Formats: sequence, C-alpha cells, structure tokens
Amino acid sequence: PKIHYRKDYKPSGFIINNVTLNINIHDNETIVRSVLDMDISKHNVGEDLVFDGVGLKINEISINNKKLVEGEEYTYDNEFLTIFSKFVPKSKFAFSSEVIIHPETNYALTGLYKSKNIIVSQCEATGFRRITFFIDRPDMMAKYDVTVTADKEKYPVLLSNGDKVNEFEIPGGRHGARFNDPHLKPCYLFAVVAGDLKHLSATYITKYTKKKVELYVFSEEKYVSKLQWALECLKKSMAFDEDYFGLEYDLSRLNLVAVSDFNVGAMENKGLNIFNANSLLASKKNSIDFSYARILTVVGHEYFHNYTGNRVTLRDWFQLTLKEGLTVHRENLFSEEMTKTVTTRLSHVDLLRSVQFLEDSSPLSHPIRPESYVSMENFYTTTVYDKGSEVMRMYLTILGEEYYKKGFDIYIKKNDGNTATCEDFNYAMEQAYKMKKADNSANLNQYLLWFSQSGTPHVSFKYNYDAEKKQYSIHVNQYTKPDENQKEKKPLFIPISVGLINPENGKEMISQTTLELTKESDTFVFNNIAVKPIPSLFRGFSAPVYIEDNLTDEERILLLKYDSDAFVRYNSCTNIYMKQILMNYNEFLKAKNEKLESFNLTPVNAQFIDAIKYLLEDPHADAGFKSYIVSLPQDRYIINFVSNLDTDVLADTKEYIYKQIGDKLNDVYYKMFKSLEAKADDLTYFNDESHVDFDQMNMRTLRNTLLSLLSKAQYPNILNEIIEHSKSPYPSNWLTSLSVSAYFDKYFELYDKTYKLSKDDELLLQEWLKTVSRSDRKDIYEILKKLENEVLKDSKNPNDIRAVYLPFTNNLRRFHDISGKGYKLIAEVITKTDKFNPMVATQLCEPFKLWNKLDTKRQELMLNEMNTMLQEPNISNNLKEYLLRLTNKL
Ligand SMILES: Cc1cccc(CNC(=O)N[C@@H](CC(C)C)C(=O)NO)c1C
Ligand SMILES: [Mg+2]
Ligand SMILES: [Mg+2]
Ligand SMILES: [Mg+2]
Ligand SMILES: [Zn+2]
Repeated sequence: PKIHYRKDYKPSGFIINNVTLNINIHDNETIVRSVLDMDISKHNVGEDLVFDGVGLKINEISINNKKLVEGEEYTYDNEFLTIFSKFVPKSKFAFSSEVIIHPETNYALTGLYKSKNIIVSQCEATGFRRITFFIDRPDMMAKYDVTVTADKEKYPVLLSNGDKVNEFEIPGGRHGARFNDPHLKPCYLFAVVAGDLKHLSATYITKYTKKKVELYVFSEEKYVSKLQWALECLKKSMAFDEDYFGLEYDLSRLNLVAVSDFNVGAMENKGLNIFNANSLLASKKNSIDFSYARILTVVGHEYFHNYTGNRVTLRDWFQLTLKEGLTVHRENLFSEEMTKTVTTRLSHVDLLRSVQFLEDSSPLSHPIRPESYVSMENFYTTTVYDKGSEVMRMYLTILGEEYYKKGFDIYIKKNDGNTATCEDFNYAMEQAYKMKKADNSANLNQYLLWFSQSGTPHVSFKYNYDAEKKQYSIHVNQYTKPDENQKEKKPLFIPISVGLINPENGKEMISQTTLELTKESDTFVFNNIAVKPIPSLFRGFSAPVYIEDNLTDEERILLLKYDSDAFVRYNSCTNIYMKQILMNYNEFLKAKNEKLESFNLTPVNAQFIDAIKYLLEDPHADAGFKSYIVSLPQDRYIINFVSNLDTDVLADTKEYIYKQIGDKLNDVYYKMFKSLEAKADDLTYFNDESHVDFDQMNMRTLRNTLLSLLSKAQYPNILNEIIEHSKSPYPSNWLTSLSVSAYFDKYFELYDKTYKLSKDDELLLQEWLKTVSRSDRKDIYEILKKLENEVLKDSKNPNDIRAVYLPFTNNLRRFHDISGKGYKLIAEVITKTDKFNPMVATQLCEPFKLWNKLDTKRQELMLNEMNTMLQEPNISNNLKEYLLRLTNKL
C-alpha cells in the first residue's frame, strides 16, 4: 500500500501556531469547531494545503472568514482535505472548520471515543485527524486553547490539557470549561476527557523551585477507592526525576485518568495522562500483586515522557525510539530503585530475550529506528521499546553515572521546547564521552549502528590462562546474522561488563570493568590473575546480545553459587537448562522420527540439582531469585535456538526435565512452601495503599511457583494445601489455587468459588479470565467456549478479549494442537476483532510471529490461517501490513 520512507523526511510548507477548539458533546453527536492560526513556512513552494482528516463530516470550511466549497476550493475523500493553492494565502491566516464525529460508535478507541460512561481521546500516533483536520505529524508544534461543553448531569468533570481558565453554565442543562496549555506541542499530545469522575488529590512541592503542583487521579465512582497506589507512584516518579535527572514538573496541575477501554497501557498527554484502568487501579483485596508493579512502572513511564517526549518531542515517527526507548530506560531505572529487588532487572532481560529476540529473528525484524512503514501503529514494538531501552541503557554502562547525567542534561537542555532526532541524542552522549575519555577526537559514530542495524548480535568467547605469568586472556567474537535489512552486517560498539571469580574460594579477583568491543573480534588480557578464573560476563546484561559463554556446566554451577552479579548467576543457570533442553529435545525428536521402540535421555546434571537445593535452603538468599532458578527458560526464549520446532517434542522435553528435578527436590519444595508462609502472607501494610513490600511479594511468587511444581507432580496430599491457599486474602494466592488445581477434579469447584470472588470487580474478573485461559487443562477448548458464552459474550473491551485468548495461546501443547484448531480459533478472533479495533486485532496476531520457526506441518497450518485472514474483505491497513510483512510479501 502507501509506503513512507525515513530518507524522504521534509519540513512542512506550513506552520500551525495556535489551535482554538470547541468540542460540543451531545447524545448522538460531537461537534468540533476548530480555528488554526497558520502561516506559510520558509520551505513553502506554492503547494496545495493538505490536511489529514479521517471520517469527519464537514459542516463548514473557511479561510479568513471566506467560505470554501467542495469541488471548487477544496476536495475531501474521507482521509485528506485538499485546499487548492490558489486559495491558500501567502502570509498569516486563520483556517476554520466545523465537523461532526461520533464518540459513541467509535469502537476502535482511537480519536474521540466512549468508554463506558466516559468520553475520552487517544491521539498518538495518528488519532488527532479523527477528531479534526490537522497536518497530523509531530513536527507541527502549536499552542492549544480548548473549550469542552456537555450535559452537566452526565458529564460533570471536563478536562483538557493545561490550566483550567474558566468554567461556565449553558442553557438546557449544559456546561463548559476552557483550558489553556502554554506548552508548544504536537497534536498527538492533545487530550480531552468528560465524565462523572471521582478523584483523590494531593499537593506536591517541587524540590528546587518549590512550585506547588496539584496532583489529581480520577476514575469512575465505583473504583475511586482503587486510586491511592497510583497517586503515591506519581509522587515517587516526580521525586525520582528530581533526584536522578534534576527534572521538575512544569504545570500547576497534573491529572491521571483511568478508563475501562484502552488499546494499550497508558498515554502521556501533557498534564492529562490517560490510563487503561488495569494500569492505574488497584486495591490489595481485589488485585494481584503484579498489578502494583505494573502501576508503578506505567505511572512512571507516562510521567517520564513529560521531558522525554513532551518537552523534547519527535521530528518524525521514525524517531519513536528516541522517546520510547529512552522513556523505557528511565522507567526501568525508576523501577529498579523503587523495588530494590534483583528480579526487577531480571524481568526486563527475560522480556527482551524472549519476546524481542523472537521478533528480531522473525520476518518482522527491524532496526530500532525503522526505514519505512505503512501504519506507524505497527512500529510500537518490543524492538522499538525494549531493545530501544537497552540501547539507551548502554550509554549509562559506557559512560558511568556522572558522565551519563551530563550527556543527558546536554540533550534535554539543547532540545527543550523542540523536536529532536536519534542523532541529537547520540551527539549529546558523544560530548560526555569526549569529556570522560579526556580526548576531543573520541567519537560515537560507530554507536549509530545500534539505531540502523537489525538483528541480535551473537557474542562468543574463548579463554586462556598462563599460570607462570599469572596472565589471563578473554578472546571475544561478535556476529550479527545477515537479514532483509542489511545483507552485510557491521560490528557494533558492545560494552562487556566483566568480573573474574576464583573457582577455589568463590571470590572476586578484579575490580569490575567494562570492556569496549568495537571490532569483529578482540582479545582482552589481564595481568596479576593469581589462579585460573571463571569469567563473569555481561554483568547486568550489559548489551542486547546472544551470549555464548563457552563454559562447562561445572563452571556455570560455580557462578550460580558464588558470583556477585544476579544476571550472570541467572544466565549461567539458563545456559545449563538450555544445554539440557536442546539435548533432550534432539533425543525425543530422533526417537519420534525414527519410530524407535527404545532410546535414551541424557539425565539432568546432578551437581546442578544439588546447587539448586543449596540455594533454596539458604535462608539469606533472595526469594525472587529462587523462583527464577526453579523455572525453565520460557518457550519463546527456547525457540530462538531451535529450527523446525516440534512443539509436542518440546512440551515432552520440559516435562521430563521438571520431573527429573522434582524427583530430587519435591520434599525441599514442600518444606520451603510451608516455612515461607508466615513471612510471605503476613498482613503488614494490607490496608496501606501507599506502600508495597516487594521482597514479600517475591516470597509469595516463590510460594506460588513451588505450589505449581508440586501440584503438577501430584505430591502427596498437596490438594489440602491448594484448598487452604484458596482461602488466603491475597488474590495472588487464591487465583494461584485455581490454576494449580487444574491437575485435580477440584478444578471446577475452585473455578466457581474464584468466579464468585472475582465477578463484582471489572479488573479482578479480567485476572480471573486470564487464570482460567492459562489453566493447564485437557478440556481447555471446551473451557474457552464456556468463557465465550457465559462471560466474554460480545464484549468489545480489549482487556476482556485479551484476557480470554492470549494466555491460552501460550499453552504449548494445546494452542499448537497438530489439527490447527488453536490456530484457526485465534485467527477467527483476529478477523472478528479487526472489523472494529484494527490495533487490538494486530496484537492478537502475536502467536503467529514464530510461524517460520515451527515444524513444517505447523508452519503450513499457521500460514494457511494467515493467508485466510489476508483474504478478508475490508481488512484494515494495520492487519494487512502486519500479515504481509510477517508472511514475507512486504
Ligand atoms: C498501535 C497502538 C495502539 C495503542 C496506542 C498507540 C499509541 N501508543 C501508546 O500510547 N503507547 C504506549 C505503549 C503502550 C504499551 C502503553 C506508550 O509508550 N505510552 O507512553 C498505538 C500506536
Ligand atoms: Mg465519523
Ligand atoms: Mg515496562
Ligand atoms: Mg466491561
Ligand atoms: Zn511511552
């Protein structure tokens, strides 16, 4: 279809200086009256004036109070309004339009829409054009004066960006409010909300200027008591940006608003952040533990955009990673500091190495700054976001904390109030880098390849120790696989954070150092290394790469036990698991294909199993860490290492491994499950929505992981423990009782009990839906059909749709049924959903991303469903672009 290219970027021939809106909300229509105070830029060459405007019903068009007429001075085709150049003035002018739109039937949740009884907007990326005409792109920065009117009884709270400057009554039971947002902004940061909303509020005093900021968080009345953690997390985010970056908030007021129907997590509209209710609302008796982490990171992320996205914005959409990667990095820094648990960093690594590495070896592979797009919407990707953040975090690793803060400050100062590009950020970091090296010839020109080159680098190692010289060498190689974006791949600037562990006593042998690999290969030599070390490589996960440590399992075990760095310990464990998984996978696959009547499996390493026991029995070791060591790598991590994957054979492989370990450790697992109870489920802070003990949350996580293992093993009398756990007041515990009960006939009683506990809270019923959807059940397909008919019905709430289907698609055995019925079922949902919400339909395609990694029968089934979906008449441009790229047609 229509393809935009990065190299084709040109500034506009026009400038929009001021936007003055009247948004008049009525029962069956919203009327939008808009004045744009415009001018011609220095780049103008007498061209037609072309506005974006999608699905708008025009009442009137004028320029300087002169009415323009369809077919004579303009054309409109439901996408673009063209004003012929003859009637475009040559100096300052006022463009006026009035259009009609229909929030009430906008089920796509982009533009102006209705979520339950709340009228709300979503404008990023290209939603403003669905409200009114605009040059709808992020370099068209302007100031906004916004009046909203509505029925007073139905819509008493009216909000738009900035200072509320007047409130007034209107005949017929209506009323209005006017806002002035003094900060120049692109139109994707416009927002408006109208509803019967309740709030909590507080005053925050900024650290340096002592500015008073009123903080408001809003929801529908039913869930006002679920707003407190959000408000606290906002106070935390504000203090962190002050403390780490020196950044203060810059309006007198900041509103956060929860709505039930939202396509993603939240949105950074200036002074008016709008959230999926699942990422703003919690209470301890009606939310699982993970809701608290999600709210903290999502509130954080939107707050951090106030500088990284708002005060410094994007020149064009190809720069998305500049705000999202950098904001993800700020959010992860925030989250690591607020949680103070090593699991937080690990969880970011886990997400990258599963979901993002898969994307990066898929036909969807792109660099973090793409070269082209059809729907910009399809480039809000784990690549742009999570690889983006790892790339932004490497600057911190390379520079250190003080020179990182210096380079960041150069960036944010220089480009304040303006657009920026990835080059501008690298330029700023390069200034810091020269200062740190004390050499004005040092440069970061090689660093740009992190923005332009797709694919995951493979970093491999060889070691040599000379005992006479006490000298140790690490020889390092990097390789990125050629792909459709580059047929030849260049070496990157890869920072390798390293230590060296003495295997005799388990201690540190050097001060930690960062090796700067800039070539295809290099050898780093260390002197005064008193015995042969074991290397601790890529500490903290210091670059976004496949690590081939070339260590034995014996050396990996010593790192798991004695290394200081949590990532290296975890990764060493991960590698032991992977070696075992690939070996047994190959054993089962050969036996299956050869139709063998007998064959052998390589047992799980017995010293590894002893090391897992020793960690678990250590009462001073971290409980979150322990939950990571007893869990195999995720399926989407594993698939990155297998071509032609038989999912059945993998499910058999994983079961054998877990069985082998549990045959040794179940008694330890049980004993720990019981000993952890007192501290794990202690009710300190249970009534305090302003404080969360993350260490204690990790103890519950560990208890629940162990309970799953023991349930699946049918450990004696474990059902009793399951029934007791179902009575815990923590929903994390009592929903776990449901999933782990899948292995017993009590499942359907716990299904009904947990349903009853869940059904009167919108968000809790959604967590119940996911718990059911991921239940390890033989009858999962009949359970899905029960969810559809009894609970989902014909809901258009993306949270409901996502809750029912996505966890099921991670069921390795059932979703990949060799019949293809899983693939068919999800395809039908995608196509159904695409007729009203193209964005959500494409999110539901995620399970197909690995199609060309599967065995050839499963490839064929997925491929047939994808081509079928592509044959759907009126398929959205979103879904079509996605499926065309995914099936190697584009
Ligand atoms: C396809 C799609 C669907 C919904 C929303 C958008 C605009 N994106 C947006 O607000 N992105 C979030 C990311 C989400 C996972 C929450 C963001 O970074 N907000 O700051 C897009 C582009
Ligand atoms: Mg319309
Ligand atoms: Mg996150
Ligand atoms: Mg609902
Ligand atoms: Zn963001």
